[PDB]
Amino acid sequence: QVQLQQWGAGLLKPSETLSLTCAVSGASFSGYYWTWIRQPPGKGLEWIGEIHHTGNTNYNPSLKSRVSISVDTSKNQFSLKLTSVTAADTAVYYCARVGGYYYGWGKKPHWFDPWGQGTLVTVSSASTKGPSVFPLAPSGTAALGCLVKDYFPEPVTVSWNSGALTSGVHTFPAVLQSSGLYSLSSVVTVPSSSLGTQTYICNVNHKPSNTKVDKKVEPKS
Amino acid sequence: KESCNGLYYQGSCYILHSDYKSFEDAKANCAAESSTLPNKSDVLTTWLIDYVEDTWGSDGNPITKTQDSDVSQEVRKYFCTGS
Amino acid sequence: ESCNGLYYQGSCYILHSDYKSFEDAKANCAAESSTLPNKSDVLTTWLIDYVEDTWGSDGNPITKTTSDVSQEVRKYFCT
Amino acid sequence: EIVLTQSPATLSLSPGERATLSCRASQSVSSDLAWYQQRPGQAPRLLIYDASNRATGIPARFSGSGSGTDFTLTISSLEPEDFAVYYCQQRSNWGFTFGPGTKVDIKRTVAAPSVFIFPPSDEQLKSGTASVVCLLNNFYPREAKVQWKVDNALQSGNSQESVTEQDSKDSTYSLSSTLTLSKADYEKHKVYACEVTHQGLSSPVTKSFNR
Repeated sequence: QVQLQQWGAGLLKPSETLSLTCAVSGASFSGYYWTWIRQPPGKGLEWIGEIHHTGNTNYNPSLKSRVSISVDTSKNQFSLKLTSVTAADTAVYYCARVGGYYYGWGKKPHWFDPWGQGTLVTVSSASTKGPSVFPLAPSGTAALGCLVKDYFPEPVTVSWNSGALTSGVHTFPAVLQSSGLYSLSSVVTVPSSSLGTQTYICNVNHKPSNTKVDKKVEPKS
Repeated sequence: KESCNGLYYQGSCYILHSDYKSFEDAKANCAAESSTLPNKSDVLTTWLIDYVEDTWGSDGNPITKTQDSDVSQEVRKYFCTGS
Repeated sequence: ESCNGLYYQGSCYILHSDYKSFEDAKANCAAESSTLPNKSDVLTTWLIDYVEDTWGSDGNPITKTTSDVSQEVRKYFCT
Repeated sequence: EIVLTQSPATLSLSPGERATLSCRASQSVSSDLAWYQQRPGQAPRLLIYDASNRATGIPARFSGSGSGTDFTLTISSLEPEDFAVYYCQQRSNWGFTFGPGTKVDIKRTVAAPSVFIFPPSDEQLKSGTASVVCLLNNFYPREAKVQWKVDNALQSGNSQESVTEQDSKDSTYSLSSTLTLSKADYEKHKVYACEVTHQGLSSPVTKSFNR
């Protein structure tokens, strides 16, 4: 049963160098090629490079300018370096094994098994910051919500009326803005009748900055 | 006199199947060709060891010149020898 | 009878499983009065299942079809 | 470079149905093609290598076929655990590429999106930044185009979208688009419109407000 484990800096400023390391147990380290594959959040997968215990490396041509893969045979480990890290490099990086035992002669293995748990690397020059919560006031059924903008890092937990409102609530996944700060939208659909009677307050909790915000959303005039 | 497209040692012709299969699939595929996987003892001390190494043997394990072999979920190449 | 390897039309290819550079592999075949396989001689033959991804006489790995090889180490055949 | 394409982008099927995903290549890859299944928040898991062979312990309802430039993955009877994204893979020349992927959804009736628009609040507008939020609520299928129009001029490069996972109860989707602009540029226009194009709508619906 082959097992892989990854570690590395999960937060990098632009122009810095990415550094990840993958450790292997339960298999013949000098018997397979070992690859790195990155998946930008919400997009498809991209192969980065591969390495063998002999030191042979193959790199994706679109990344050969700034990709270096090293091997530590005495520790059953292999590392990845990505210089000049841009905002496009924000991705979940997996280390994997080429599942065919590389003989050194004949047809070459072409699949990936097993896969690592993955290490998220986020590219932003931003520091830890509390979230700014703004109200999305309601205009048949009405809709309202809260904009949790300009916070870092993840995550933020949003509830409604201290957890007393669950039906019709949609908390969207956070998006990483061009400023390097995350933004999130949490909305809820309520009957138009209840707008005059019920008080709606969204509770945004951001543990990394220790910020708890209770913003009341009130109808438009 | 010999149509053997592979390794011929003592009347036995080994033909390489470069597709990666499990041990049971490799054994069944050789059997479907009226052949068997190489015997580890038949090729261990021969020049064939540079080819049939790390491929499936008739004994159920990859043919090696020698940690905790978990070889029921592994897939390897194999040779079939027959007549 | 004396071919310890692959025999295709009078040519006997012997596998060297030690990883060497192109220059070292070429020198080793030369020391055995042999040469590296020709890519065109084995590309359209059954030998491609054996000599693929090993050193060719042209300085590049023998690959099916296709079209920095200076620090790489691979196995090789001498004939 | 060889490009892998997958069609359709989304397959809508009920549990127990037979899902057939296809993967095409720009040029021939022989049988050096693999399939993967990825659930939300997990690493991809190999299903089939050599385009035909099941991986170890992969249930027999998964089958693979094809060689050269056309490949298909087939699940004879869909399980609830099988509703995920399926990725196509290949190796050629000196490299590995992936297909765009195909998400297998839960089939339901076509539901039109409920479109709402929220002008920026006064608290944020004082801070020099304006964020107009457009909400598409409880629609199906997931394909929906959201376009921002400021005084009828199509916006580009100043909006971000977020789509929820398929809902547990009604199997619908929701989308939120945030149009972030400066306070100055916000005050240089009056009409702000969110235009939604969807299968369940007879015409593109526009929600507008005046500053």
